[PDB]
Amino acid sequence: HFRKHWQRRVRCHFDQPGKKVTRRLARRAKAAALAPRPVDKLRPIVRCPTVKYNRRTRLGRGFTLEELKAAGIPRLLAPTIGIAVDHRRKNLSEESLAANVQRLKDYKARLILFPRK
Amino acid sequence: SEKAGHQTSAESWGTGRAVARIPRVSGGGTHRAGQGAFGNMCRSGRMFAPTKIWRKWHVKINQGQKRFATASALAASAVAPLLMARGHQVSTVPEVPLVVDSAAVAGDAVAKTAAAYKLLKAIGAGPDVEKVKKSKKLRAGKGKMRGRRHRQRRGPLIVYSPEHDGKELVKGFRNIPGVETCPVDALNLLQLAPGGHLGRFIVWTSAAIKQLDAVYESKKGFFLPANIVSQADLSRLINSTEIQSVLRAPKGEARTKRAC
Amino acid sequence: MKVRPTVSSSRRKARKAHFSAPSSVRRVIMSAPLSKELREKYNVRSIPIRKGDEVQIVRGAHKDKEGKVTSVYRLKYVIHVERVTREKATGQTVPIGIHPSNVVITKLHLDKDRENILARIKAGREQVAKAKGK
Amino acid sequence: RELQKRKRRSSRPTIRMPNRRKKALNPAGNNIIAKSWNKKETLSQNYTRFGLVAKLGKATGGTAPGNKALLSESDAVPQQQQQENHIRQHDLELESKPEVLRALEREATRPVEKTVRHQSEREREWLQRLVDKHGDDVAAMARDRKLNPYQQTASDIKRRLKKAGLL
RNA sequence: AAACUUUCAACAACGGAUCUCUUGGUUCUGGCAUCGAUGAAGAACGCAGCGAAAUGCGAUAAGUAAUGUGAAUUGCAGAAUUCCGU
RNA sequence: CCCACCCAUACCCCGCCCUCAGGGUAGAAACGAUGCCCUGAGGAGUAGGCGGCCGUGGAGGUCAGUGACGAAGCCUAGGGCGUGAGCCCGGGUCGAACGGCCUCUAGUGCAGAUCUUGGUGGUAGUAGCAAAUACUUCAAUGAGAA
RNA sequence: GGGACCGAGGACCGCGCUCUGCAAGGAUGCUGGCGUAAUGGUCACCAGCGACCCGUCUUGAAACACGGACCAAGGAGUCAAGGUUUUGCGCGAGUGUUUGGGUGUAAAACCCGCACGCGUAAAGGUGAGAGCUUCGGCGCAUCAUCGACCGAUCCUGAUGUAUUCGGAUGGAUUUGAGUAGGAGCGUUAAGCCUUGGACCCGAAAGAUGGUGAACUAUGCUUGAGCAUGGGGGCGAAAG
RNA sequence: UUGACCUCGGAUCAGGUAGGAGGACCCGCUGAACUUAAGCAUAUCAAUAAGCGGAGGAAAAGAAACCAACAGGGAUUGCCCUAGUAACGGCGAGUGAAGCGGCAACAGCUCAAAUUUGAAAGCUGGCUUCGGCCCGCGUUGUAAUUUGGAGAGGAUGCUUUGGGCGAGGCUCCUUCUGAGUUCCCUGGAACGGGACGCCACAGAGGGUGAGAGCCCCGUAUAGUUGGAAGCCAAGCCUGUGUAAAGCUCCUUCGACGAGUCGAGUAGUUUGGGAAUGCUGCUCAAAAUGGGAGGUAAAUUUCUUCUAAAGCUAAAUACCGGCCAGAGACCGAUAGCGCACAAGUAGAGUGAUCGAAAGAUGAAAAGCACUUUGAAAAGAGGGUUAAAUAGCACGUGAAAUUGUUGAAAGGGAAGCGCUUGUGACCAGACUUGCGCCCGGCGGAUCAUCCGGUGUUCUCACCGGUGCACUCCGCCGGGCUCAGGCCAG
Repeated sequence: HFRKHWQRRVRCHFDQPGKKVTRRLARRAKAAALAPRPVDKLRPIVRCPTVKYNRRTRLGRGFTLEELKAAGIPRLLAPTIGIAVDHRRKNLSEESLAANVQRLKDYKARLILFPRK
Repeated sequence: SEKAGHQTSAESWGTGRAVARIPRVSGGGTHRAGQGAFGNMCRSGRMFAPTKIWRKWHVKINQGQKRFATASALAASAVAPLLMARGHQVSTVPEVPLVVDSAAVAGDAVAKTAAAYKLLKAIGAGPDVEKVKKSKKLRAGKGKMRGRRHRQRRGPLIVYSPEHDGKELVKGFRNIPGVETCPVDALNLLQLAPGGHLGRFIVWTSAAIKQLDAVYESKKGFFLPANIVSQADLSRLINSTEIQSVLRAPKGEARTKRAC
Repeated sequence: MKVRPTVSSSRRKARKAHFSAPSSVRRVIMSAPLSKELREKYNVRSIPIRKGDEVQIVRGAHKDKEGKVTSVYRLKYVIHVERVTREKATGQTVPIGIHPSNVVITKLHLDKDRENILARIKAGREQVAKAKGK
Repeated sequence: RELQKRKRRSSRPTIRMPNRRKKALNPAGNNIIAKSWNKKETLSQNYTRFGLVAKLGKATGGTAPGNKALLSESDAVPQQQQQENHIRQHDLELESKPEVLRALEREATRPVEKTVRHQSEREREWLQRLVDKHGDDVAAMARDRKLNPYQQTASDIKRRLKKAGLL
């Protein structure tokens, strides 16, 4: 499959050790700004779509509105305390709901909050 | 450069004139004009098969084979003949694994470089740190012009425990020529077998010998390999009472007398 | 060995910088050790040379020859010393070049900036000795 | 290329750019994290000392040993077991350890300032005029039109009276 | 017998190979984001005692102001110009 | 028809080299079992196939390697080693670095390509004084001064 | 009896004989000569015999054709991706750390969380046969011969059937890359194949975008253009 | 007659802006041939190169008219895998995705559709005593409120605030911070060799008259002096208006983008005739609407999103810009065309084409002075360690050439084998051991003494002596073994 000019469009990766240093420095640079906070926001536990991966389970994008209200976290506060929020996702079953309001309840137990001023 | 030898406007003179059909540059007012171009035969041309970035520079080696090779280099370092076959002046140390007390290396005790020198002389590493100092020699060849100006030997490799000794010992040994420092969790084959030759002189510490069982247990996907030979002394296999009792009588001698 | 990334271990960049240096940083390169008496009094090891410095040549074919600096030629990294000269073919006596690293300064040419140089080296040398001692 | 050869031959000096970064790598200030952050240990190593979590996702690789940073029902209700329609909207009513974590807990639990808002001077005059006519009858005060131009319910007036100390 | 030609050796030429060198190139990686009608990039004309197939500068013309350093520049002429000093 | 003589890389005996084959070699050998010893047979060669070995640039280890009391290079009607590619030494020159071994690596080995670039010949002090340019000298055109 | 060429091996061991030692599994004894030269090397020259162009490329033939003035330096099967065969190596029904994360003495080394690629998974007789043996016999791998089971289609046509559906049982003179007690994954090295400039040099063409298109007269059209492609000029080829 | 409003113009009126460069990477437009298919036209080449337009430090994309058929996922982008699979194919050449999954990075929003109508609450300019005054825009709509997994309005009760200074800290530049020029030898010169030291969080690198950790610059580490601009910020002054904000509840409401979908047709393009997408032409929509899927399952049952308006960091690219660090790279016919006067010199009408050329010495000490004579030249003499290093300059190969010496030859000779002669060069076994006698001296001798180290029975020193023993040395005597070639 070398019918076209593959010479002009070949990309090597000698920056693979150098990009890893930059990526680890970006995580250190981010943690200097958000010094007591974790680097990454909290994400929900969701089930993979297809029949091939139904039995597996991964992290989603953000918590549903019903999950936040059941846990006791107000919607407009959640992005400001490290909880990602997805308005598109729906619950559609009690098993998806109960797994995530356990996760948010477990987040609140391990969370320490500091007053505003 | 991908454009080396291609920055010319040369056309062949064809079958007309009595010249070799090699592309010759146009123009008529310069010494360049009329000269051959665009060929490996030609001065200021392009070389055959120009070197490319996408040559295979790095080699993938299986992790099991890397840990096998590290296990063999560690075992060869516990053998006293293999130390002196590797060029180490090892005739003064009183035990060939040479485990030093961690209380003599832990913390600020070796953090000064003068104190690190005194410890090596006491335990018997003195001839080895003097061997590398006296072997300072300019490099034979054109690598001098490329940042590689001197060649010296290798000295003892100090192996320590970062959990129980700290990293202050690294700074004390850093200036002493030849001697190298390596944690017990991150052993390196390029340091254990320099040049592919086995038998590095290693100055262990007492905290590292305790950890050596643990670090080789924690390696997942790998176990200490079983040898295909249990008794590697072949003279014991052959000159044993059990083997020699069953043999046939010798059919001849080592030298055979000429019959006719 | 070198640690800081701004430092370069290139022979090419070092040789370019030495031989294409400005005269301000040629002055620091063109520096000489002080005598044993001057070391034990100013607590200073090495200062750059200026014109008025009485000096003593301790390396080369003109060893153990003492004199005053006549010229600090920074373009060829040369100092000139009184009565250290050779004759041309014509008989005209020309100064002989000694590098500043081949001489030891016996007497300084002291002005206000020179005492400030000597104070700053003594302040740093005293500070680290105190920091190492206690 | 042809630009770079001009600067090699020119007498103009090279302009050496200092090694600057858009984002600082190490935290600074007088707070708890900045006064206990080690310059030479990683993010995971520093948060392990603090007792805090750095990454909330799942592990993308093997971590070093010692790291703690990268981590009766009548109606059939799947939420009854996880219990403990209006909620507080601005804060969260919440319930051997490292020194940094114990120091941060003293910052969280530290008592705060109330900073009570006050009624404006004309607002007190509007309310005092209402007491001076109707006394404590909140129904007539809401139903009054001259002294209550912006027509407010008795429930709003009663709250403003109780704040101003006029019952 | 001279000469002429050939081979070899010593010495002397021609030529610039070989060895050594390298303020050059090539390739990789990293930090950063900045030309122009407030006249850019480029093209000329000029400015130094002897100067270019250089470099700097613009009638304030191998430069002025300001800050720092602290005693030069240098191929030759030449400067009562500056050394406890804006 | 008879007798005697001459010589092939052929045949016979001997020596030596190599290949192949058979045998021996451990309570180890009077030599790296990848060693050593004994015996036999065989030896042409294009395309082609396989094995070993020599040499060049650079990299890791090593020789406690060589070197301004002279490294590398080069020259040489000298002493050697190898079947060979090659390797060592002497004499002269010269003036700053270089080599042996085990591995690694490659822009790695030339008599040709009407090969490339450079340098230099015969033709030949010949054909020639045509173009081309080198130096000297001479004319004019326009200015001067003695 | 006369002569020539040769002396391999290196304690003893054997076969023997004419047995106090021999000519019997390979040369010792005695005498002489040798450092102002024993014995070699290089160059030059004479002499006897032999041969007297190299690389390519054809031929029954090179006595064909091509290349060669000389010397120095340069100069041509390489590197990627993908197949395949064999050797070495690790692990093994599994194997592959290196997209990425952690860590570091910082492009090295060391560590691995979930996936993913490929693969595996979703016991018969007889006779030979290496090896062993209580000498009675066991019998690897592999081959051959008859069996066993899975699927297929055919006919035979059970309990049954929704009453028009069924395939059970019995056989095939059939099939498969069928099963019958795994062998693969990763890597290093070598050879071959495909595609890239593809061992090095060498067409005529085609396309894209630009630069130039000298002079003369006349006529036509809307200062410019067109034409007489006219009149002159350049090149070609016939020794 | 006057004065509006609209529309179109003038002005060397005031305030602004665009052009050009660069273009490695980025976004559009336009668009070719050779080649392959051993011929060639569909196809490939290639949605490439050339041409045109437009940006930035990134750009572009981007918060579903999405993927899916699930127990569901949930903006965009990039890596691995999917996978040389699906799909389309003169079914030849070949071309060639995507969803799922593991990662990297993560961030959400602004309008139009409403009546502020109990008060255009908004904004550009000008004059300004900087404090607040005028003109104009604008109702053909500028603020606030809202943007469909929403919202509005009431009611009810809890929960939230706003400005200004600002010590100090981070980033980056700067100042200073270790130790031999100790003795001897070679050398023109120690930076080499030998002896004795010292520093080392510094034995990276460069210079210095030859290989320098300690002669010089630097290098390592924490500090330390001064400064620049951004950002953060302990605290400290003030706040305020019946001002704004979030949730709850509901006998009240809830507006969502048109010459756009779509139908036919032509061109283009894609793996993709629900056209895969786009564009042109003709016609031209809807509101329990529209789009894309799923399904033989018995009728289009169900599933999932809302198009025709807009913004937005990060993970990604990078032959260019400002710098910086590197290398199993090249080493002056190499490496960029250019290590140096290099896009220079030179050529062409022009577009364009485009070279050759590095090295004295440690230091010019770059040859004074005498004497030839017309010269880029000699002979003396001098500098230098060296001038057979003299700006023709490190070393200085071969082709080729001259002089001197030997020998040969007359269309010879050259190469192979074998002697001979001459010239030059070399120089054979490196040439030793063993006994006896006398003397001298040390020991490993002495059951001598003392000490040290050790592997704990072996070594080494110091002092004693010559009864024995053994080594040497000196002076005599004797014997043996010796390399090669002949007979």
